[PDB]
Amino acid sequence: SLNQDATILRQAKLGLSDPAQSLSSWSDNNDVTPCKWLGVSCDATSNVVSVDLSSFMLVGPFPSILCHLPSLHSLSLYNNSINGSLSADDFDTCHNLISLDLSENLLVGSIPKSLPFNLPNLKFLEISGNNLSDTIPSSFGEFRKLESLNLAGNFLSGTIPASLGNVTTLKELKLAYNLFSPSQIPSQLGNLTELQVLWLAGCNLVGPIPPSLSRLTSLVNLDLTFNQLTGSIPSWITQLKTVEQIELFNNSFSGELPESMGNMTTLKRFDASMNKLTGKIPDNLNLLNLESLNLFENMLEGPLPESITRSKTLSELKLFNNRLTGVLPSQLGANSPLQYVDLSYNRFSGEIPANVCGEGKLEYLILIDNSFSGEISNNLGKCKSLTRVRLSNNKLSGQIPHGFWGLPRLSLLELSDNSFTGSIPKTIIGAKNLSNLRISKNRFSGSIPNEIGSLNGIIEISGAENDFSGEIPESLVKLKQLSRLDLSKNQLSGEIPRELRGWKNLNELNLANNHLSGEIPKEVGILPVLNYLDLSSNQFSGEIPLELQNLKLNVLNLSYNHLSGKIPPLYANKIYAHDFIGNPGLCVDLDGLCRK
Ligand SMILES: *[C@@H]1O[C@H](CO)[C@@H](O[C@@H]2O[C@H](CO)[C@@H](O)[C@H](O)[C@H]2NC(C)=O)[C@H](O)[C@H]1NC(C)=O
Ligand SMILES: *[C@@H]1O[C@H](CO)[C@@H](O[C@@H]2O[C@H](CO)[C@@H](O)[C@H](O)[C@H]2NC(C)=O)[C@H](O)[C@H]1NC(C)=O
Ligand SMILES: *[C@@H]1O[C@H](CO)[C@@H](O[C@@H]2O[C@H](CO)[C@@H](O)[C@H](O)[C@H]2NC(C)=O)[C@H](O)[C@H]1NC(C)=O
Ligand SMILES: *[C@@H]1O[C@H](CO)[C@@H](O)[C@H](O)[C@H]1NC(C)=O
Ligand SMILES: *[C@@H]1O[C@H](CO)[C@@H](O)[C@H](O)[C@H]1NC(C)=O
Ligand SMILES: *[C@@H]1O[C@H](CO)[C@@H](O)[C@H](O)[C@H]1NC(C)=O
Ligand SMILES: [Mg+2]
Repeated sequence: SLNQDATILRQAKLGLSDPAQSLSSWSDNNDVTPCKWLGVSCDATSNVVSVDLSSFMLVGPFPSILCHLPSLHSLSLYNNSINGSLSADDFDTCHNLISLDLSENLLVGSIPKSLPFNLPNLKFLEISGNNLSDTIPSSFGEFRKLESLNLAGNFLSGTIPASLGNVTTLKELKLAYNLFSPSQIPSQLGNLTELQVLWLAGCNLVGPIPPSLSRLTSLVNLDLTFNQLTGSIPSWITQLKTVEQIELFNNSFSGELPESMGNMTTLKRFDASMNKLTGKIPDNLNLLNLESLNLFENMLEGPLPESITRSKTLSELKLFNNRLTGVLPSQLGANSPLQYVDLSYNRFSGEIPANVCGEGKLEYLILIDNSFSGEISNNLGKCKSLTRVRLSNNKLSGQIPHGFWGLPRLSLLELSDNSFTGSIPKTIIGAKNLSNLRISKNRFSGSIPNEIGSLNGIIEISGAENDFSGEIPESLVKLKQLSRLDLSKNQLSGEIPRELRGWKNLNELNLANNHLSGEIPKEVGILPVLNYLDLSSNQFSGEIPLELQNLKLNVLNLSYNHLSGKIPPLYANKIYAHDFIGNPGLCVDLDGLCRK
């Protein structure tokens, strides 16, 4: 009993390599009964009933010998390196198993056609995340007790077999992420009336969801993402009394959201993004359990209904790239833990809801390419959770809230192409995580504050087309990660600093159309990744440094300055000419004579 089982366990272990020594309890000082060995569970008569070797890093062929344990009912080899292929014989003796978990291993080759006959008592079968190939055997329809089947993430091909509809005990059917031929969802899956989980994402499915699936009245999670299903989202999903998740992202669904979607009180997550839906968001929403609503990249029209505010656990709202209109519900966010809000590329208007970050969890506020107007609320100035703000291409105006500039987790601050006014405050010093500052095409004024040069991670400062004045702060020149500096079309004055070697990552320097003066520093030419240099329309004077000829410039523009001497010889050709026009004192040396 303990004798027999210890020996069979040890036999099984001998056919495996165990480089992490996960099974050291099995062969160390024989004495401890096997019942207390790692991964081993016994019944009251001390017979092994369950072997669970999950995540033990074991290598080698399937350990068929474990099946010789007379009371073994559960075997898990989840997340190891069991390798080679499965044979008919591997499972000859495994007929007492109820639970078999071979997920996340290295198995290759076909599923044996004999598997159901050798494992007739199985309730749970998982072989997800391997490299299995060939078709799912039609023999699978012979299982009399199977409750859950997971073959997701293999290379299974052919088409999903119709005989699976015979397995009427199934509650979970997971086939996602295989290499099936393009085909419809088999009609016969409608016969699996107990199903709670149907996961056929990335299955090369075409055609409509079959009308027979309306018989799946117990569905909790329907996930058909990543296919080319067509026609309408059927209205019977709305009558599911226990539905929690509907995932239909990246299909070819057309028509409209069923009107009665509003009464799906149990729904937690709804995604129908990346389809061809038209019509409006259903109104009279009573989505009391909703956590996530994604409907981006469709052709939805009309407003976000006020009733979305009844969803007091809503955290994710992604509606971008539709034709949505009107003002947002003024209370949006006041009573929801909003974390990710992306309403970009629509036609929304009116003010940004003032309590969008009311519960202090908002991380992404993405509103690009709408017609939002008025001011950013001072409330937003205190939203310390914000990491990514994109408010560009709206009709916003006024001063930015003071603390907005120094929020401690803010990474991307994009405000471009609005009508914002004011100076950038010195409290920007607080924005320790700032990577990208994108503020071009506004009416900001004053001097660029010195403290921007303390923000060591900054990779982009983009501030073109404003009213900035004063000097370029010496501090910018020691931002070691700065990639893009664009301050074109302002009223900046003074000089460029001489010592620029701190700009080891600068790719673009654009300072065109300001009132800058002095000489172009020699060290511009020693910058190792500069490919864009625009200093046009300023008052730079003196000679063009010969070191510029080290650079490979996509853009070089020195036009409309007060430069003197000769053009560097590398640029003497007539094709480069427009790069230097409008410098009265400058000439080009060609054929033994200097020419304007
Ligand atoms: C698969 O198994 C390995 C252990 O063999 C797991 O890797 C360990 O996971 C924890 C993280 O929770 C780390 O502290 C260990 O350092 C990891 N070890 C190694 C070798 O990487 C891995 O988490 C398991 N995978 C799953 C999905 O559970
Ligand atoms: C299972 O298939 C995968 C995915 O094709 C193989 O994983 C690697 O695939 C990448 C590129 O697709 C290659 O650079 C490697 O050669 C593959 N990994 C290796 C050789 O370890 C994977 O090899 C397959 N596994 C088995 C056991 O055949
Ligand atoms: C170099 O920069 C100057 C501006 O400093 C460019 O000239 C402007 O070009 C636009 C056309 O897109 C006109 O609207 C402006 O009126 C021009 N400014 C002046 C002062 O004439 C010029 O095109 C750039 N040259 C190259 C080769 O890129
Ligand atoms: C199983 O993996 C080991 C070690 O990585 C290898 O030496 C052995 O030949 C593998 N077996 C098969 C059939 O690939
Ligand atoms: C199994 O399913 C096939 C295909 O739907 C069907 O024709 C066959 O009669 C079914 N057999 C059993 C035993 O249910
Ligand atoms: C959309 O799904 C298809 C499979 O139908 C996939 O090949 C494609 O890359 C996916 N695209 C996106 C953006 O998810
Ligand atoms: Mg910008």
